[PDB]
Amino acid sequence: FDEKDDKFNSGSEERIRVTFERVEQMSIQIKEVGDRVNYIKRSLQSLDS
Amino acid sequence: FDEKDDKFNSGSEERIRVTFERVEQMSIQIKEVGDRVNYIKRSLQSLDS
Repeated sequence: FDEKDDKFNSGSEERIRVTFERVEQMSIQIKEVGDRVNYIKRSLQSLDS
Repeated sequence: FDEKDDKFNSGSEERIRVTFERVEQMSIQIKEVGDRVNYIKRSLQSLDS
């Protein structure tokens, strides 16, 4: 059962699948941070005086 | 027609394709945020006094 994860993990089709699920969630997080960077640049950096 | 998206989605060639389109627009967003982080570090953090 340990060696059974030579196929189900560490295959081409699973590593493509997990990065597809990692990048999909990841792009959402950058879009949130990229809107949060634009929020900090708008609110805080204009109000530095 | 639901099971028809076992092939067109969830194939190796489509999951590679979408991450290719996700990472391409993703790197643009990091380049924008990475220039926006350098902009906040330049303008705001030097003007903290």
